[PDB]
Amino acid sequence: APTAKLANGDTITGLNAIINEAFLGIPFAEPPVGNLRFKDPVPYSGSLNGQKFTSYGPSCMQQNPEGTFEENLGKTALDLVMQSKVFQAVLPQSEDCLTINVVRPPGTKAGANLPVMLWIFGGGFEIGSPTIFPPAQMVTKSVLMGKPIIHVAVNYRVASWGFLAGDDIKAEGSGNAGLKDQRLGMQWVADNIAGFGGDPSKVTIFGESAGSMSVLCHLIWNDGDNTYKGKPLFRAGIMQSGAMVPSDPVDGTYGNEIYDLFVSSAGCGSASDKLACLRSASSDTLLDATNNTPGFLAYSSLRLSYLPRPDGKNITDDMYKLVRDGKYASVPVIIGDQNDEGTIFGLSSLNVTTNAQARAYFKQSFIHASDAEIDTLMAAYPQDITQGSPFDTGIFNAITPQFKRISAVLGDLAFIHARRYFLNHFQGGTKYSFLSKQLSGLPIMGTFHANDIVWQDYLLGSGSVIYNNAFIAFATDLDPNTAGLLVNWPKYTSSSQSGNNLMMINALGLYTGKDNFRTAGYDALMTNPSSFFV
Amino acid sequence: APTAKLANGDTITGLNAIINEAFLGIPFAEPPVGNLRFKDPVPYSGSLNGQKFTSYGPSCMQQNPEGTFEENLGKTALDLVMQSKVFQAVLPQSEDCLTINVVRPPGTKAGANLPVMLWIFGGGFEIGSPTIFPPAQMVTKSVLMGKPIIHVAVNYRVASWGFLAGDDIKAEGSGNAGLKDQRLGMQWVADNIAGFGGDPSKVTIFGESAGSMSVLCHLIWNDGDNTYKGKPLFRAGIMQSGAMVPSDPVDGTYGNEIYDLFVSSAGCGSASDKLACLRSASSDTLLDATNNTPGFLAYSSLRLSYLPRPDGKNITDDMYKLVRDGKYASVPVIIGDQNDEGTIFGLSSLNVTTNAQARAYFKQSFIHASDAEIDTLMAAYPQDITQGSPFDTGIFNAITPQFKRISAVLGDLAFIHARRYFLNHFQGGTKYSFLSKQLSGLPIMGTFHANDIVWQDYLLGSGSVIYNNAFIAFATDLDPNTAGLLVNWPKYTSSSQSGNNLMMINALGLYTGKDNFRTAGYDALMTNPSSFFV
Ligand SMILES: *[C@@H]1O[C@H](CO)[C@@H](O[C@@H]2O[C@H](CO)[C@@H](O)[C@H](O)[C@H]2NC(C)=O)[C@H](O)[C@H]1NC(C)=O
Ligand SMILES: *[C@@H]1O[C@H](CO)[C@@H](O[C@@H]2O[C@H](CO)[C@@H](O)[C@H](O)[C@H]2NC(C)=O)[C@H](O)[C@H]1NC(C)=O
Ligand SMILES: *[C@@H]1O[C@H](CO)[C@@H](O[C@@H]2O[C@H](CO)[C@@H](O)[C@H](O)[C@H]2NC(C)=O)[C@H](O)[C@H]1NC(C)=O
Ligand SMILES: *[C@@H]1O[C@H](CO)[C@@H](O[C@@H]2O[C@H](CO)[C@@H](O)[C@H](O)[C@H]2NC(C)=O)[C@H](O)[C@H]1NC(C)=O
Ligand SMILES: CCCCCCCCCCCCCCCCCCCCCCC(=O)O
Ligand SMILES: CCCCCCCCCCCCCCCCCCCCCCC(=O)O
Repeated sequence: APTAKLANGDTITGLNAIINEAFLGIPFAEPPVGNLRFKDPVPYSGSLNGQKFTSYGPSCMQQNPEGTFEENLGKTALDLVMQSKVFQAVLPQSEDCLTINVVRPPGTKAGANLPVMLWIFGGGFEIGSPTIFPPAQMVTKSVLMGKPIIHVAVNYRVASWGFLAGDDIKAEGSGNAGLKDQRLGMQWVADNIAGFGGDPSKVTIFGESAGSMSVLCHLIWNDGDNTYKGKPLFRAGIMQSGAMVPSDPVDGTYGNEIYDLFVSSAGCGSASDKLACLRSASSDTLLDATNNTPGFLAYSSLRLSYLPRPDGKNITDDMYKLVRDGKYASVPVIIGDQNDEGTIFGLSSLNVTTNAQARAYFKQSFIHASDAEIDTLMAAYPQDITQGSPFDTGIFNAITPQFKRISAVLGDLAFIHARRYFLNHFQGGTKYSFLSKQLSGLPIMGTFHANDIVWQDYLLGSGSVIYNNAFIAFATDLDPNTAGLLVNWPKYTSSSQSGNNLMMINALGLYTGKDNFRTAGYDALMTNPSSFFV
Repeated sequence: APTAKLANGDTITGLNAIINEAFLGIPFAEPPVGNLRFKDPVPYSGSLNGQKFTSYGPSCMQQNPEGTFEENLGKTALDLVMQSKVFQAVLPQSEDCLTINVVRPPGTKAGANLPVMLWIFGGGFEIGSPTIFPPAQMVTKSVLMGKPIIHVAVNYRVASWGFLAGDDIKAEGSGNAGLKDQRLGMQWVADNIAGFGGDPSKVTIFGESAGSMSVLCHLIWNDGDNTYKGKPLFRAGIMQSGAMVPSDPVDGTYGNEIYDLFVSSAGCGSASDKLACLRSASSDTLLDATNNTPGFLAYSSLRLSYLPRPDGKNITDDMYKLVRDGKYASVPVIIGDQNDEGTIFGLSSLNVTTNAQARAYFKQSFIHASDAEIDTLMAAYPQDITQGSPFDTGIFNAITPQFKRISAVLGDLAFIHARRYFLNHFQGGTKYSFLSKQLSGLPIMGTFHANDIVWQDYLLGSGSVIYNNAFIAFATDLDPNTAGLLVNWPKYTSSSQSGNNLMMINALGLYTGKDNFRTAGYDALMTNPSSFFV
């Protein structure tokens, strides 16, 4: 069977899956249970010598995406699904979840020095795990290209377990636990991947949605010092939908509001030492308490209950400011979007149908925005159903008179104009950007959020030449054009540059275009980004 | 353990589920495999003495709802789900599927002489089984009411296995195999239910969607002679969404068109004896061939590949004409609808966006309708998005300019105006009718097809007082009003009667109204119903 020697000299065994060799479920941290809840992960101390790693371990605990303090049929439906024996059997969860997964080409030996693609899964900072992002399609393609890579997927804590915030968390130094899980995994790769056939000096970190925003967070982490034992932890990044998190600090308003609701819901409202009270609760009590706070499909939508926040320590400030001010690691990057990122999320506010109600939803969601800033937003993103998302669909997809508008705002603030802001300010390396229109015409959803996961991990489609081939080429050669694409991918310098600067995808293939759309919306959101933070 | 003696003297054992006693998986026919495929069911000949019946048997073989001779991602997506080990373990399927299920109140003994509610599941005549229609809610409520009932659910063949048609089937006398399965199960109840505590002379047949249409078929079966050994097989019927099947005979155009496609797809196109060739094929071959014919969610939509059809033998003619001409059993009935029956089915034609395209879709679907009849239809069901389904939603739900229109037509022809035709012509017994608006405001779907299953079998909602209490009272006393409803349920005489004749449901409970809506569409469809047959 496949084997590998770890840094400490432990020899572990993996799975010959014929199409790849997999070392799955390797612990990299002590179980963050009991009194270690919410805290920085502790490096794994024991020996793994002679053990077998041939199946994925459990996910970290998962929040109901329709969780909320309200009662409703959607919360109930997903709860029944996620609690079923059937679900629990296929996708088990546990607080003892800090595992890492290494999947390499067949026959790869220690010393192969292959480039490493280190995947950070996305799930709203509230669900997901490595288990549901199969690496085989990427690994197999890499071999076919003559550019073999090793895929590494790190598990990290989500929801309350990973992103609890508020004053107590800040004062203890425990902000952004799940990002610290990711970071420790990156360090694990630095120290251990060589014995699997990987080159620790050729790690590309990549992720989608919350995983893409995590990649950004890794760029600005420790004001962009990405060094470990004197060497950079990664040499490139790929961001599939998401850059800066538009978030207030850990000890800000909504981090404390969620913390107070979580504490109360967990039965710890009378405690003088609330974090100790939480650490003492049963796992079920914390799960129920988490599901009593909004999940990312609830009405609150992308005003997330759990997400990375500046903590004044490892994320030292407003992430837009960090990028503006140069506080990032210097690496080349790819960053891109799906055309209609916001549509799934717009399905969460379908009781908002009038202009006045849309205004009230925006004001509830954007607690820092002035009436004048909301006016500017609502001028830039008008009710006119032809101008919203799914873009370029005219009078189609009008579920309500506001759905396409709300979708457009959501998609641009959370992902598409966030990307443009990043690209206009980031000078740390060569930049490439894409915009997919692969599913134009798909009713209601359009080219929706995370469809790229399908084409990257599950099926072959026109976009697979980007999500697999170009990304492998980038990870290998720091240039996606060594993939031999049928269209040259131009470098991105700014949204004002004279020529085409986006790699575009449609159902029939590749072409190029410009990042010069919805400029009024960009100006409304990005003149003062912190006015639209959550 | 619970036990029951069958008519042949065999004693069988069931399950004490505490909230009911269940005898699950009882064979009532010989396995319709091999040379018995598509044929009438053969009564089961073996002994069951001493056997245990404590879990559901497999479903009959299921067609992919997105099946088609075309390739597309939806068809693919559902195939991979239905083929997964996880699905196959929870919901197994087999051609050896002719089982019946008896679920009775706790402590019920032989001799209890309880009313029987005989459930006929729905699934488009293409999917479904008794397994996913849990009887516990009904049975528990009946005890609570002091009107205990026994719930019996019969399995029957669906899709090609149950409703293959065309010239060869007609000539053999093998039409409507799955209705024959149901009928044999009714005979089984007549002969055997007394041993379980049931009164065979107090059977009410009930079903939803294809099961509701099946109830109508049982009313007109053998020109309305519903006896077995000289005794009626049932004394009442309840139709949850669906009455007459608007279908041409077994040997008409589309029955032959589907047969030819099935034969060809099964590798039997060169056969002189096509039925013998099909009967010789492997199970997987017939499954793949079936999935190469449209399923009810494919573009063809409710122009079903598989459905009951007049056969000149047991369904002797056009079922609208049978009802007009009085060729039905004289029993009282309940029949009703969900307000927005058509919306799920309108999701299957979202590439239909212009009036010309709508016209073409209607003409493809209704091969017998003249251009004048299509003109009349498209005047009665205008493009005007405010007039379509979800009804009473104004400019909302406009996925396309035709979605609400197509949904309205589908809903009215297949279910809502079909019910009104039935009610206006049926004089076999007292009639009661309901219309649910329980989910008014639900985006896109409205009060959608089959939502009543939720409130009947899974959750308590305002409609449960009809789908459980009133139906129990009707099966007990042939009058839903013995349930002590908060609103008296008026008898239905005709759609022109002077007073309110519909029991209505909304989220907050019961009220009454009139069956006098969309009269232009009734006239367009029902002046000559056979012009709109499939
Ligand atoms: C988060 O930031 C803190 C504070 O800068 C880091 O803590 C420092 O760690 C270095 C090691 O390079 C020590 O020499 C310093 O004394 C520490 N400073 C303080 C104020 O404690 C910490 O390592 C960072 N955590 C991660 C996971 O990067
Ligand atoms: C749309 O529905 C949401 C979710 O129910 C409504 O917001 C809730 O409204 C109730 C009633 O005021 C409050 O108790 C909850 O705290 C609200 N939840 C959240 C997360 O805000 C919302 O008011 C509805 N919007 C419109 C325009 O009707
Ligand atoms: C379907 O209709 C046929 C035609 O009436 C029924 O066939 C009769 O069956 C009886 C008893 O089984 C025979 O004695 C007659 O000879 C048959 N008549 C003819 C002309 O075929 C058949 O029973 C009906 N099937 C069901 C299940 O009701
Ligand atoms: C909507 O899509 C359907 C399904 O693909 C189209 O119907 C198919 O059209 C192809 C191309 O002509 C034919 O080869 C298939 O036989 C058709 N299938 C069926 C079941 O009819 C349909 O034409 C499209 N409608 C519009 C308005 O574009
Ligand atoms: C109009 C309402 C405005 C709501 C506030 C928006 C501004 C705050 C945005 C905060 C960042 C949220 C997004 C973080 C990425 C996760 C989105 C959930 C993705 C779920 C799919 C998971 C996946 O497959 O990756
Ligand atoms: C505009 C397109 C017109 C299409 C032709 C319509 C006329 C033919 C109607 C034929 C009868 C179809 C209906 C039979 C009932 C089944 C409908 C599928 C239900 C799937 C849900 C199953 C369930 O849970 O019950």
